[PDB]
Amino acid sequence: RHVQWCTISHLEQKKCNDLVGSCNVPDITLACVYRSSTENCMAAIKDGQADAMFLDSGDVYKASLDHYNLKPIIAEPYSLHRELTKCLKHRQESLGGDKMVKGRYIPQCDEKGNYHPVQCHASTGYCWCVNANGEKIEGTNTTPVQTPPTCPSQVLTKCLKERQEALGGKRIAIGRYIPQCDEQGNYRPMQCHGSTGYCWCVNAIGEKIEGTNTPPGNTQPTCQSHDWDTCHYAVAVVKNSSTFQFGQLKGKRSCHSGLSKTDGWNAPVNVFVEKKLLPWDGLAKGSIERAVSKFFSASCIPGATETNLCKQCIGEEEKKCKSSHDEPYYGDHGAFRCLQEDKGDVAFLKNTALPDEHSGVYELLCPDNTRKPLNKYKECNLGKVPADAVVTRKAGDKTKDINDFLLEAQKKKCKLFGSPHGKDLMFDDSTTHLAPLPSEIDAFFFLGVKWYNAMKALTEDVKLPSKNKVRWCTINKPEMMKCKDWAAVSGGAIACTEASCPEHCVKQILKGEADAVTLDVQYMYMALMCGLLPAVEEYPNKDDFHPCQIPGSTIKDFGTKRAVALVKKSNKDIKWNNLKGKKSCHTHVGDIPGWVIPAGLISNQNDNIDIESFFGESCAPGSDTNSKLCKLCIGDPENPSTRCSLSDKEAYYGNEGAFRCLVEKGDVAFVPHTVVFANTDGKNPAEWAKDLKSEDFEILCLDGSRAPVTNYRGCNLSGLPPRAIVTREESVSDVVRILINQQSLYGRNGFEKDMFQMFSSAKGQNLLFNDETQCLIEFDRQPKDIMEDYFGVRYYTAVYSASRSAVPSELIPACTFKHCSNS
Ligand SMILES: NC1=N[C@H]2[C@H](CO)N=C(N)N3CCC(O)(O)[C@]23N1
Repeated sequence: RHVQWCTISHLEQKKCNDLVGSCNVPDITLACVYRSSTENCMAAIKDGQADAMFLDSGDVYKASLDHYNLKPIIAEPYSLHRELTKCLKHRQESLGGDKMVKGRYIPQCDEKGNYHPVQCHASTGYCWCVNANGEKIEGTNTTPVQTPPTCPSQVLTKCLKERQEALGGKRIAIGRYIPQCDEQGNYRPMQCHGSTGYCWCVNAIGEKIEGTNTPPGNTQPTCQSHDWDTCHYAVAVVKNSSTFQFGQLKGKRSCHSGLSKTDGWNAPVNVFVEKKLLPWDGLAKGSIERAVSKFFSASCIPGATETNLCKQCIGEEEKKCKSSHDEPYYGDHGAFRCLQEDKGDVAFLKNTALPDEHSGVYELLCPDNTRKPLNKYKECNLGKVPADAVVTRKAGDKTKDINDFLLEAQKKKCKLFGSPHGKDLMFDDSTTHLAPLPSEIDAFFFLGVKWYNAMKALTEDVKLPSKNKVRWCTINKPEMMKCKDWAAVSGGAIACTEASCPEHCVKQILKGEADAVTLDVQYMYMALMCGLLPAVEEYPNKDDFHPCQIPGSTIKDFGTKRAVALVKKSNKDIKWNNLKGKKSCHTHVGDIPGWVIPAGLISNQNDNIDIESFFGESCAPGSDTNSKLCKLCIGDPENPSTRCSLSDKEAYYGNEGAFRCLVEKGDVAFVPHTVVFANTDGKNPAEWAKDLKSEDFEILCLDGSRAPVTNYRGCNLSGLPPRAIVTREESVSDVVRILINQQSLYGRNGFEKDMFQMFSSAKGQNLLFNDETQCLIEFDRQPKDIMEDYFGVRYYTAVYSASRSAVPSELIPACTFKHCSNS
């Protein structure tokens, strides 16, 4: 296994070469490939000449475009603010679940708010070991007949971990820095070197605050406590011997980290434009680089083409003004050197490149036309900037080898983040740890929509789609065709986009390529986790059309299905809490009322034991024919095996089929509440349902009681939420207004229903909306968690344990990735 790293300079190649010799990672060999600039390395990775490089966030955006097709895979984790510990959040969510779902696991947290390594389930007496995230160590379950297990102690905090490393077996590491930790195990704001007498400030995760390093005998700056804001900040640094303010930058000499860098270009230019220091607003006034060329008299901006923007660079011959360390003024520490050597009056870089020392001739140039000390960058900056990242090809053929090497190299403490040859070679010198990013992350989700759009805005005039048009996302060709017919009559209110599946529609809406889509319940958790909201919902009640005639009216019964546990009146011995070992009948594996809801409740109350193992002998079409979930399944009256199959071949398949399994050979069936009324009172002419009576059956309540099949509203496993039309938060009002108007024309009572019908089509079934939809009802947003608000507390608890930590789609870790954005 090999990893070929692309270096952009002679100095970087020299550092990478040193790591080839010094860093011994078994199974994986590192190699270094020289190219002359950042862009030439990006092309080399696209072409397979190399596999990976570290990129500024600005270049991460540029590399994501079709010219290069690279994606970020590894980056240093950062924090926006202090958050609740995971255990305490889990405790709060589980305590906020539906109290009628009895016997649920409530985590046990310690005096620091973390998980006790031993976790136990009160109602079952089962205990197990967990990791720091409270996730069960599989295979450590112990039954109540045994003593609770012996579980390893929790992993130490970063400060205590590095304290024990610094000591390293010895009881005192003499002459070396030993971190000082508080009582929660986080870094004390003030840190001091036990031998040199120097002191400085750190944030809560131990990152040094620039401009606070203080030699002994001097007054140290005040160190802020509980600092969990670890995003990097773009800053403008100047010497205290000058006197101009930010608003007087016109005509000055400037040093920038680079033309493509976010801290050296995007952040200052963004502020120049918003403060109208630059006579520029759109691509009609030329390029941004030309406008900046008119603003400054002479600058060093590596990568620039304009002559005066390269005048101050000091690279030799072809190396001058190159995006490469061979240009001595390239990068954050090159821009600072350019100011230090008086080739510029101001340098544009980020806080992590500022001097550590408090005393000196440098200060910060704030955009509010004041100047402030180095350590006040959080209140004197040009914005938070995104993290930087290791990138590779979008195909990800080398992602695992790159991740494995860097993980092993960091474990062995290889010299990744420093070098005698120079600063910020291969990686930023400020970097302390590099971690894998979510597997589905791309530049959009890594940078965030705010910074992604801001970067795009400097390259093209982004025509923002109209708020009076709803771009509908379709998932197949017939839907696209019905949507094109809708657009033809809509007068421009409706347009169409094409995706392959509902999740890609969610992605399109997030990225501003579409505006709305109708989602099955099984996709709503991922949609809500990613930040979309229900705008309107499909109202399915055929008995009451009054909420559809008069909008906004009160709804007596939304009419969605209710999952129930159906048993016979004769079997008086069976209640909810003894279904273990009985004979269950499921419509099919994957059905929400017949499987997902029952399996969720069984898992919540029996330590995630398999619904396979929970019952005795069952019929659940979808399982393996050899399992006990198909023993009850009768294949086909016309024997071919078609047993336990997902077709009408299996006699026990579906709503009516699970009702068959109950009466024939079974004692409990998981079905919607409508199944018993549809197949009793002689409503089914078949011989098995020969005038079977509805009063012959009852439904099981979660409190151990029973009730007649008519009271499904108060004795159910869970009611399903309706299907929802989702959109972005800022677009809910427009989508609601446009859809309600379209419904007044082409709904079931539309004034123009002869021209188009929203809820039917000759092109197929359930296109765009379900064909049985009565109308769309605006979602009445309540002051609660959107998860509980949309799903209902019962469904939320039964299927998701009322938790925001489920991952039913790998898109969720990518779309919930936190960003370094500004207001
Ligand atoms: N806000 C809000 N309105 C309701 C309508 C259905 O009636 N839509 C939903 N999905 N819900 C689920 C729970 C609920 O309370 O019934 C509701 N929440």
